[PDB]
Amino acid sequence: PAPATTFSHLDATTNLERKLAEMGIYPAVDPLASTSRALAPEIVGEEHYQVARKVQQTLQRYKELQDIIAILGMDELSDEDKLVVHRARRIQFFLSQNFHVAEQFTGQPGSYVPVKETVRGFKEILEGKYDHLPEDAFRLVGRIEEVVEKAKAM
Amino acid sequence: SLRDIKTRINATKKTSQITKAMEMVSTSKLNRAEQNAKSFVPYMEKIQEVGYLVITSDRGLAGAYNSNVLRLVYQTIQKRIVIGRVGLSFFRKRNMLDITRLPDQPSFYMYYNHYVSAIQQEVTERLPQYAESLIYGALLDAKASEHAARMTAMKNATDNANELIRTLTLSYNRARQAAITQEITEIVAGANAL
Amino acid sequence: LSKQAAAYRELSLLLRRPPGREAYPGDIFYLHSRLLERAAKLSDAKGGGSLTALPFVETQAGDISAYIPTNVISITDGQIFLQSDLFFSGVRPAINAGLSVSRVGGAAQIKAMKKVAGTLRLDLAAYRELEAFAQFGSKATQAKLARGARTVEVLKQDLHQPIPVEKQVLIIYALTRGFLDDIPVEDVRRFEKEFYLFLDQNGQHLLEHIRTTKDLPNEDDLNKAIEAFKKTFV
Amino acid sequence: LAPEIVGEEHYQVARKVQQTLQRYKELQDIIAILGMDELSDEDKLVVHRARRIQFFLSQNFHVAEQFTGQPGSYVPVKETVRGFKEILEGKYDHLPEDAFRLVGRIEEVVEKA
Repeated sequence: PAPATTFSHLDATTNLERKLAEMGIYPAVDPLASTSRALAPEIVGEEHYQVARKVQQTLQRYKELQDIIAILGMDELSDEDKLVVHRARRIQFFLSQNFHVAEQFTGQPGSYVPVKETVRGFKEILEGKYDHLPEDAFRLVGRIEEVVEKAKAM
Repeated sequence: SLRDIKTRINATKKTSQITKAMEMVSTSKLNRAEQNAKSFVPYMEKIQEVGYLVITSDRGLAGAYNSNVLRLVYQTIQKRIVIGRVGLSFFRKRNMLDITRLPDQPSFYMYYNHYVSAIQQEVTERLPQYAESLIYGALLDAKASEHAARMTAMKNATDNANELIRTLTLSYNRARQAAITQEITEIVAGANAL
Repeated sequence: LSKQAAAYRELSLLLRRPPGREAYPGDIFYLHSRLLERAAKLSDAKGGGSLTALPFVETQAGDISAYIPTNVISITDGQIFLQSDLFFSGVRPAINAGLSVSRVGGAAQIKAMKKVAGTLRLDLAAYRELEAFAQFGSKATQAKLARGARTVEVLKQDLHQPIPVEKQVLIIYALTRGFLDDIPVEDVRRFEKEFYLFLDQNGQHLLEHIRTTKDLPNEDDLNKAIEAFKKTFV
Repeated sequence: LAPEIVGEEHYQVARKVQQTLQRYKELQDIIAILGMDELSDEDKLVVHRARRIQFFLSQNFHVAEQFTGQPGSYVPVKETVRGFKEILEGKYDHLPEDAFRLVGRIEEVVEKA
């Protein structure tokens, strides 16, 4: 009842799932249940809506396929279905960010990104430019330009 | 946790539906594969009238088709060429050509799962035209027995799901009833106190 | 409307009325009904008016078996449940054809709709149960799958573009007759609108006939607009 | 439905209906994906009899008149056993199955066919 009563007044809510806390991909914001009044064409524009909707829909689609994988196996599913996982893993990993106030817990100074680079980077990750970079390279990075460096580091 | 059993209920339901789908596609493909093999039988019969090989299924959920042949071939050789990726994996473990991923119903000693349609699979042990005819007949028999074994695997797999759902659903109603009873008991105790 | 209960809880608990199942006092059935029974189609002895109502109910993560939802289900002549995990699949508003039925339905329609909705169900009711498991295995069954995919694509709508009834029946007739399944899956959302723009420049006579007589026009003449469009679609 | 209540023959005829409808109820899944003609004689006879037990269920009623004009018919209880016993033996297998629709006596079924 307390969250149910609180949910009626917010204009934008971001939810945190302890599963994401245990996965080691911070912050723990779950994209599925996070919604806002700003996602309208007259406020964010058309360059925002299509990419956000595609990423949201892909992350919703992966949720049940990953559970099917837990029993049916890993190659019994078709290759086209496996591509959904192959790209959703990268999409979810790239959501992590190296913060500036977490320097005590991370030991790192962080990085900075503007919104233009965020929409731009998601467009590239859906474009297929980064299929061959390892997933673990996307953990706790900021601007997309850092990723190719971390792979260079590896 | 009631949410745990709820999520398990949905997951088991959807996995069982997927296994039922696997069952019906396997049944249809098995009928068509058996028809193909039967149509091929007369040509082997007429053409026949006029190192060890082991073959396995190409991916999982095949049941006991894979073990029963690899074990017997291995034993019969250490006592005194492989087709299939799990067959190559069985030699990646331990130590011992790798034609793989040929299309289903493929076109043109030996140890193989011999052909019968209903349930069972027999482990069996056995000039260019002669060799081609025997290897092709053997491979067709094995490919039919593979779909038969897959049919059986799905038919066994699709059953225990329903029992598991019914027992979790019963646990779900009992958890409900216990929760409501505890809640009302606390509420009425508070009301009586105040 | 569920917020009613909350207020009714608060005062009733402060007034020291005896609790109930989840502190809801048993008067809920009375309290709702004393309102919800007032909607009616009156007779000529008092007046030929009519009234309709759309109550709303809150639900926690789709637990339809809860107290208030099952309480309110009994009164109404139907149900439209909105399902959240489908809300992100693309269909909006998230109305599911499985859980929602109307007992009064089948009579309150223009006769143009009644002549066609049966085939729409003969595709959709099969798709909405078969797709979840039959989609993986790649003539009649795959044709059913593809047709159902195009139907569930064509039922979508963009944000706040209401359509008059006549264009609805025109597009439903276009879909069901089998003339629509050549447009590919992603372009359907464009097609359903460019048909709307085409019809006006083709003619108003069909639209006038449906407006006056509330009945499907001559099929031999109805098909001509579809035929002429398909010759020019891009 | 116990032999002490209904007699031996009516019990047998009532139970064997459920016994024989199960074959159709289970085989409908494989029938839905593959054709019938390639199956065994048992599946054929099961389909052949089940398509008539399936359609014999119907019966026109007296209230049906105001939307489908029919006189309305009745099934005698003593005659029901004779009728179902005769169908389940295959004495009426030669009649067209959909002709078995919406009527309450086998003799009228014979007349209609």
